[PDB]
Amino acid sequence: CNPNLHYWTTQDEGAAIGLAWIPYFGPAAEGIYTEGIMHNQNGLICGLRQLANETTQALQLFLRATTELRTFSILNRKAIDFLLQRWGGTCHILGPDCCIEPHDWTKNITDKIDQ
Amino acid sequence: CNPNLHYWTTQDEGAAIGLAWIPYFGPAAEGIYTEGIMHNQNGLICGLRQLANETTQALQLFLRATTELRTFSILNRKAIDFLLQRWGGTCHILGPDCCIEPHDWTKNITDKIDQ
Amino acid sequence: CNPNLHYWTTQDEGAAIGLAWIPYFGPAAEGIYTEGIMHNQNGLICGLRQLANETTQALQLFLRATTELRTFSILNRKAIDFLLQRWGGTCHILGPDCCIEPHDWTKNITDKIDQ
Amino acid sequence: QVQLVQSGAEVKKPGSSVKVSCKASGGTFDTYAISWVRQAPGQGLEWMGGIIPVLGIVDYAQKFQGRVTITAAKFTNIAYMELSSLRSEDAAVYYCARGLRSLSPRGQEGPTPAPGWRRAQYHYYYMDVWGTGTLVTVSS
Amino acid sequence: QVQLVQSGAEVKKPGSSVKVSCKASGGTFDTYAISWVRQAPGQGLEWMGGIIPVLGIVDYAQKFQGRVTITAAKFTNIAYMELSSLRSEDAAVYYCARGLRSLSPRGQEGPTPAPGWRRAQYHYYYMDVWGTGTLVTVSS
Amino acid sequence: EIVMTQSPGTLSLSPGERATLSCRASQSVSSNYLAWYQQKPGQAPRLLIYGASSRATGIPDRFSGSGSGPDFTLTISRLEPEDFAVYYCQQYGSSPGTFGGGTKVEIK
Amino acid sequence: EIVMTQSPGTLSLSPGERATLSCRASQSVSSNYLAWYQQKPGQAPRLLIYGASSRATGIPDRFSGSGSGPDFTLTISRLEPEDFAVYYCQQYGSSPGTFGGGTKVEIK
Amino acid sequence: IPLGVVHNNTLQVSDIDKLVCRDKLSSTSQLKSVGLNLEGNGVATDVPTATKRWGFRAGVPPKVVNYEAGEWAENCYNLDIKKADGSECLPEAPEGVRGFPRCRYVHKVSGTGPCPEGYAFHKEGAFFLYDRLASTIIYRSTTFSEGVVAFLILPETKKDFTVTLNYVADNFGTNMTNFLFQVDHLTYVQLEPRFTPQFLVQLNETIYTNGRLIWKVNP
Amino acid sequence: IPLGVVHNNTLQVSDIDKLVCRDKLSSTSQLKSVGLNLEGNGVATDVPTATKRWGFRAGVPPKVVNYEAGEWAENCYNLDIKKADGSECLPEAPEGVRGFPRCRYVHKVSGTGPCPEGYAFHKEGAFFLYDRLASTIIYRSTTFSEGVVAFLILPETKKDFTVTLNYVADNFGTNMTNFLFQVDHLTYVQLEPRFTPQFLVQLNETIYTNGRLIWKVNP
Amino acid sequence: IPLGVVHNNTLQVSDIDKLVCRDKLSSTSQLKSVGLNLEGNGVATDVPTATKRWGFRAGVPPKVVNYEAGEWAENCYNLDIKKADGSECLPEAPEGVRGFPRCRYVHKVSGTGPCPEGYAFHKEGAFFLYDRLASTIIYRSTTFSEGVVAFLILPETKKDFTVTLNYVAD
Ligand SMILES: *[C@@H]1O[C@H](CO)[C@@H](O[C@@H]2O[C@H](CO)[C@@H](O[C@@H]3O[C@H](CO[C@H]4O[C@H](CO)[C@@H](O)[C@H](O)[C@@H]4O)[C@@H](O)[C@H](O[C@H]4O[C@H](CO)[C@@H](O)[C@H](O)[C@@H]4O)[C@@H]3O)[C@H](O)[C@H]2NC(C)=O)[C@H](O)[C@H]1NC(C)=O
Ligand SMILES: *[C@@H]1O[C@H](CO)[C@@H](O[C@@H]2O[C@H](CO)[C@@H](O[C@@H]3O[C@H](CO[C@H]4O[C@H](CO)[C@@H](O)[C@H](O)[C@@H]4O)[C@@H](O)[C@H](O[C@H]4O[C@H](CO)[C@@H](O)[C@H](O)[C@@H]4O)[C@@H]3O)[C@H](O)[C@H]2NC(C)=O)[C@H](O)[C@H]1NC(C)=O
Ligand SMILES: *[C@@H]1O[C@H](CO)[C@@H](O[C@@H]2O[C@H](CO)[C@@H](O[C@@H]3O[C@H](CO[C@H]4O[C@H](CO)[C@@H](O)[C@H](O)[C@@H]4O)[C@@H](O)[C@H](O[C@H]4O[C@H](CO)[C@@H](O)[C@H](O)[C@@H]4O)[C@@H]3O)[C@H](O)[C@H]2NC(C)=O)[C@H](O)[C@H]1NC(C)=O
Ligand SMILES: *[C@@H]1O[C@H](CO)[C@@H](O[C@@H]2O[C@H](CO)[C@@H](O)[C@H](O)[C@H]2NC(C)=O)[C@H](O)[C@H]1NC(C)=O
Ligand SMILES: *[C@@H]1O[C@H](CO)[C@@H](O[C@@H]2O[C@H](CO)[C@@H](O)[C@H](O)[C@H]2NC(C)=O)[C@H](O)[C@H]1NC(C)=O
Ligand SMILES: *[C@@H]1O[C@H](CO)[C@@H](O)[C@H](O)[C@H]1NC(C)=O
Ligand SMILES: *[C@@H]1O[C@H](CO)[C@@H](O)[C@H](O)[C@H]1NC(C)=O
Repeated sequence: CNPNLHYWTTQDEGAAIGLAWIPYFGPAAEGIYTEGIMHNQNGLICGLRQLANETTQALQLFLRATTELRTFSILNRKAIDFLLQRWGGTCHILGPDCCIEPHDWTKNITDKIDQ
Repeated sequence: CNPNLHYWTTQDEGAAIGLAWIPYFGPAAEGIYTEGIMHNQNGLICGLRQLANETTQALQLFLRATTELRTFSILNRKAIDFLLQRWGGTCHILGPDCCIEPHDWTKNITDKIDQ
Repeated sequence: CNPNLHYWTTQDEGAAIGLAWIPYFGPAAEGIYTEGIMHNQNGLICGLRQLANETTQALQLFLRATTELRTFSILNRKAIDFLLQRWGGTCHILGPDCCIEPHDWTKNITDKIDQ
Repeated sequence: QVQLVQSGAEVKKPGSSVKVSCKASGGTFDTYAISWVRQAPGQGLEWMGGIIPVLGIVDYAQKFQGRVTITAAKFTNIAYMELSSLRSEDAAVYYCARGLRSLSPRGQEGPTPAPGWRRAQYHYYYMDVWGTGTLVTVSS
Repeated sequence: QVQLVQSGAEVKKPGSSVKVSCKASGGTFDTYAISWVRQAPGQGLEWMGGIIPVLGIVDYAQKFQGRVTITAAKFTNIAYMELSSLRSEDAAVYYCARGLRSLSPRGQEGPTPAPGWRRAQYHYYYMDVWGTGTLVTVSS
Repeated sequence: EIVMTQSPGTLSLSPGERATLSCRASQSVSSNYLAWYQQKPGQAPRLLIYGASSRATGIPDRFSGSGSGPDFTLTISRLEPEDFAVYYCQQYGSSPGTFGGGTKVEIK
Repeated sequence: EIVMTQSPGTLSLSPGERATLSCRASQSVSSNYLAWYQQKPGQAPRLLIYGASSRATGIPDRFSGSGSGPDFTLTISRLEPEDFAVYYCQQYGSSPGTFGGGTKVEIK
Repeated sequence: IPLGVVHNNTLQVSDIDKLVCRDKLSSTSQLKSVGLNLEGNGVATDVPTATKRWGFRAGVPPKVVNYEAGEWAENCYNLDIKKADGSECLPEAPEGVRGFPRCRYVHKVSGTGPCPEGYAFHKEGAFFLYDRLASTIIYRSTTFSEGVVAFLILPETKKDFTVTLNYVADNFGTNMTNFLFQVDHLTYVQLEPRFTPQFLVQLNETIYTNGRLIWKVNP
Repeated sequence: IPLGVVHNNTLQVSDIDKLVCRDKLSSTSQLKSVGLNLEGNGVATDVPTATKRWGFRAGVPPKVVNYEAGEWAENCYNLDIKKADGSECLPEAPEGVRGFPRCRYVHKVSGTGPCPEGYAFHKEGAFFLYDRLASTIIYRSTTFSEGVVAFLILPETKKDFTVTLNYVADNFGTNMTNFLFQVDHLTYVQLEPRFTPQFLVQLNETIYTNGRLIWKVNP
Repeated sequence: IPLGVVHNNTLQVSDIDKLVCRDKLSSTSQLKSVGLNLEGNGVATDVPTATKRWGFRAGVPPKVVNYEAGEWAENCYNLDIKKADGSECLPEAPEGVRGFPRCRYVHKVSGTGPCPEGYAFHKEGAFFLYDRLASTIIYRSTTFSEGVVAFLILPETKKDFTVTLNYVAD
């Protein structure tokens, strides 16, 4: 695989723009992306290529199951499943399922027990 | 009402597909659904129809209230409301509403009390 | 500025409609809004206009940065950030990080001590 | 105002097939029954079946069974009769008229069915709009 | 290059109304001021009001008040002068011309204000493109 | 089809004279749906009466029909030169409807 | 309307001859916006000068105007057969603009 | 929108204002929009009735919702409704809209009428259920069932929760409307509302056998 | 993108990375998008200004967001703008877009000019507010107000939170735009920037009463 | 749909049913949809290969997902293909579609053929990567890279994250 990555991304940086925010005062085409070159530290990029190929199968199986044509809500949906997975109903405080950190409640619980 | 339900759903399963995930290498339109027949166990089939009729009035009232032509967003929006209802970004441990299960937390608290 | 506000909103109530809920049995477009007039309580009216103008820059930078023409899901996305900000799948309580109030839990620690 | 118009006069040979035409000219024939007559010299108006371009049923007159086709293209403004096995007795001035300006199933009456056998139904109404005539001259 | 084309010569009777047409011919008349003249024999060019197809207003000449309609269809390439109540004095060669090919404020001139009363304003510029002419012969 | 006849078959009348035309069907006409129409030789026909007595659109008061069952008439008041046409009847109350052979109105 | 005259009204010239034409308005012309144009019989007129002296598009150096107020001239050098035209003036410095009666240039 | 929840094999309805902590939604995979047909309520599904259930109104923005699952239809409709002059009455199905493929019988209807300006729509507000889409609008030549929709939270369990008829319309509901059932251009059945799709097929076989322009049932 | 929050009728603004444990959001019904007009901000609202504050650029994609609530407009625009040869200047509004119905006056403007290629956008980025929709582009023959959009969280409380003026344009801003206000197709008045929608109505009624091609106010 | 997660420059893949109490998602700004090219995986990017990767089938609804970031493409393709009878073969790009913004070479191809009914598509299921849009379909005159789409979670860190060829089809 190729360990030398030339990548580009969206210029989605928030406080990057002064008055050029206006729709027709900015490039609005090619000058709205940032880019750079990075080495494939730890083989991460090659790992992502494999992920992306496996993801494509999962993704098209998903897409074929819907009527939406152009989506993006799919990533927000992943955020939703993240939140639901983690807290879909009740919180089991000592359960591995809530991912609540009650352990340092010991400091405040012990202070109360000791009185 | 009709207690005999002949139903269908989407073949939205993942691990059902080998290489046929490629959308141009299978039916990709008519042959992508499941079917079956079920009895009105516990009155569910006719009960759902009544829910659906009640939902229909509510929904068209909610649809006239928007601008989006195609709602795809309802499942995600409601998942968001479900978490917000249970936890609207605020929590009272002693409130019956935070949906907290401290039953074994109690055991860890009393284990500390007894030291 | 104009300290006063003449506003309208959508008739997005629940069972406010009888049989006219059917979109083809009522205005379904112009007569489906409510209105009223309010004073500049606490400086709110001109304050909101400034917020909306600051929001407009943030929003159009976002829009320039996306591909979706009708991003109507933006406010649900905002609800997701509310939830992630408040609880990014991990819940810490000693810091005001998950916004859980354990403070009156003191009474339940006391009751456990006394059982 | 719609003016129904026939084609002009023509001379035909016996045994020929004459395509008798009417143009709506200020309307179309779409869903109306266009009824036809044969004004043979010295005669009254002998009736032929109504044509409905956008048909369900179109009729055929009993005296013209096997002789006159009643037909038009859907949503057209030209209506036709096809007169086969033409005879000198068919020399006539032909006319078209709108005889029920809506062939809904209301205009469908006839003899009743028998158990095991059915009679078809058709009923035309007032020929309120009449066109010009065409003289078909027939030799023998 | 646009070359305006006027219709050819015609003979008209007194009392008639002559609608004189000119084609833009390599352009259109859309928002342009198309001025007209009447070159009666022995005379110079008698001026007539400018036509804007896509008009706000159009102008008129004083000698033709109640006599000439100044008009063209929106976004067209044909401009017209309607010369009513034709008299032998109207026997002339008429021409169309482009001058101020954009009616705008430089093209809005007229008598000064008289508070309580109002004046319309219109003006045309140097005529660079002249079309062919039409001789209208007027009987008497 | 249906058999229909007309009578007297000839009417010798003066312009301005009132006269009555008769038509007879072999069968009663449901809803009294008999039409009257007229044409002079060389002309296309025009509907005068529908429904036994009712006047067709654009038809003057001079034309007034009547009748019931199989028996129908048309009375023409003040007959004008333009009305010395051959009058024909057609049954619309049944199916197939039918035309009569015509009654000739001519100037005396 | 606005009155305008022209003079001498006739110029009998030899081809190649230099000559001056004159126009007079009853009123001063704003911004010296007087036009000169010419036509031979049978031809549409063509703008020669605009703005009192400026040459119109496609106009040769032989045509040069001048003047101020109501008083304007046109000088034609090396007069060619094509220039034995009737010259006319028009005022664009007022409204409605107006035309003169023409000055005829003819071959001697 | 109330949310039905299936719990212990029972369908319960959770009013949104009521909090049920025992309901666990671990994933959006548990959230399903269901299309249900107006058959399961015991009402008539024939053509004359369906026509009575349809009408037109302008000034209404169009609306579509999606769905994931639903009921099978005994009967659907496929409409290509024209004006007397041949122009369209119905809107074209927009990209992504497909006819519903799960009908034992489809009442394909064409013919002509005045089609007052507006969208053809359902009189009781039933949704037209299209393939995985539902709307309040009828689209050209697109199959749909009439129905209602519901939204449920399902439990984390492994439950998994043709014949074309052709009719000729008459003015689409202008007080007096009659339909013909068409077999061929020479072969028709007068349509009487008390007869089923099966009846029409059986009568079609009878007429077919006996030489085949429009005939009555004669009971 | 900041979110306003209303607490005891006082605006607070919650930043994306600032955690506010007092912001209680039980459901998305508390989340609103609000359109406000560029009127209460103290700016000029006439036709010449509207032209000056607009401009064009090609190669800039369209962008749309929606809203549920907003301000009433004193001054809306409805533009049907053409090129000198009759070609359309403005783009067609996409399906579902309706002109904004909440205007006391609508500055309906037509006329011609060069219309530089591109879409018409606001100079400082104000949104064109259509019925319940905000976008960066001006669309043809569609009514809109001009403004800004806020997002906010409401507390759970029960507060519930025409005249057409026809004008003709002159070249759409090519160092002058002499607008005339149309009284009739044969009567036009020079538009002066200090003549408000109300004065224009008075001028129309007065000259009509008095018999009316161009006139000036002569105040 | 799995989610990649970046952990101090190490990858782990989070399954839907895999619970990690260590993974904090403070904002949706940490989520990305990334378009990766079929280049760094060592496959052929030449002309006959790209053609072999493409084919036609009807009866498939079209699908699009967006993306926010992606890889630089050395080899993009741009097709403007007509039918043997001279009419258009490929579908028009839908509103919002522009070609891939970052290509070193664009293998623009025109020409004609029988155009089997259907959409031109990738044999392997790869996506046609357009400007911040990925689809399963080739569109007229529009540049795309060939690739795949990953979804992932990034850490809260400040890492940021032409030549035209002209070919003819036969
Ligand atoms: C959810 O569930 C409810 C029931 O709980 C359904 O509501 C009623 O359903 C009944 C049918 O079971 C409807 O009754 C029928 O309505 C037809 C339509 O009429 C419309 O138009 C007239 C004006 O012409 C209006 O006055 C009327 O309100 C409607 O808008 C009538 O044509 C029917 O009459 C004919 O059939 C009956 C036999 O069924 C004969 O007895 C009659 O003589 C006649 O021949 C009949 O009245 C009723 O209208 C529905 N609504 C109400 C408020 O009661 C909902 O429809 C269901 N939800 C959905 C989406 O379907
Ligand atoms: C959000 O709120 C902010 C304020 O906090 C607004 O920003 C400023 O608003 C003021 C008006 O209140 C603007 O001032 C005016 O800008 C005009 C435009 O200038 C640009 O465009 C012209 C034409 O192409 C160029 O020549 C020029 O160089 C600039 O590029 C000027 O034309 C105005 O001057 C005229 O009017 C004033 C009276 O208002 C007279 O005194 C002058 O002599 C002259 O006749 C004036 O300068 C200011 O530009 C805005 N921006 C900034 C950075 O300050 C936002 O507009 C508002 N946003 C929204 C969406 O509502
Ligand atoms: C994700 O990653 C996986 C690998 O882990 C890729 O999966 C497969 O990869 C192999 C190797 O590249 C592909 O195999 C090649 O297919 C070509 C196409 O053949 C088609 O036509 C023939 C008929 O002529 C059919 O029998 C066949 O099924 C196909 O429909 C062949 O031409 C190739 O042959 C050449 O290379 C091989 C070595 O690989 C030599 O042995 C041969 O002699 C010859 O030189 C080869 O067989 C395979 O097709 C891929 N699977 C799929 C489903 O396409 C995924 O492609 C990748 N996914 C993404 C999106 O990137
Ligand atoms: C009416 O019955 C006939 C006879 O079965 C049907 O015609 C046949 O349809 C099948 C397909 O389902 C064809 O394979 C046969 O060749 C057809 N036979 C013929 C025309 O003789 C007909 O489709 C039925 N009905 C209607 C309502 O159209
Ligand atoms: C200008 O004045 C005319 C004349 O009154 C107004 O036009 C009338 O509008 C009413 C409706 O409000 C109609 O019923 C009349 O028939 C119209 N009259 C004519 C002659 O058209 C016109 O609306 C006014 N325009 C303004 C104030 O912009
Ligand atoms: C239907 O009947 C009513 C009377 O009950 C009548 O007013 C209406 O015009 C009729 N409509 C049609 C289309 O015949
Ligand atoms: C506007 O005026 C400037 C000089 O200030 C000039 O350069 C420009 O060309 C003019 N624009 C138009 C459209 O007339």
